[PDB]
Amino acid sequence: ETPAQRQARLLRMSAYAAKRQAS
Repeated sequence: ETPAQRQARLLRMSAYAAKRQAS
């Protein structure tokens, strides 16, 4: 866990339009 990564998700993580990541 690190801000460099946390800020990435939060960049558009507001219950609006999910993310398309490999899973």
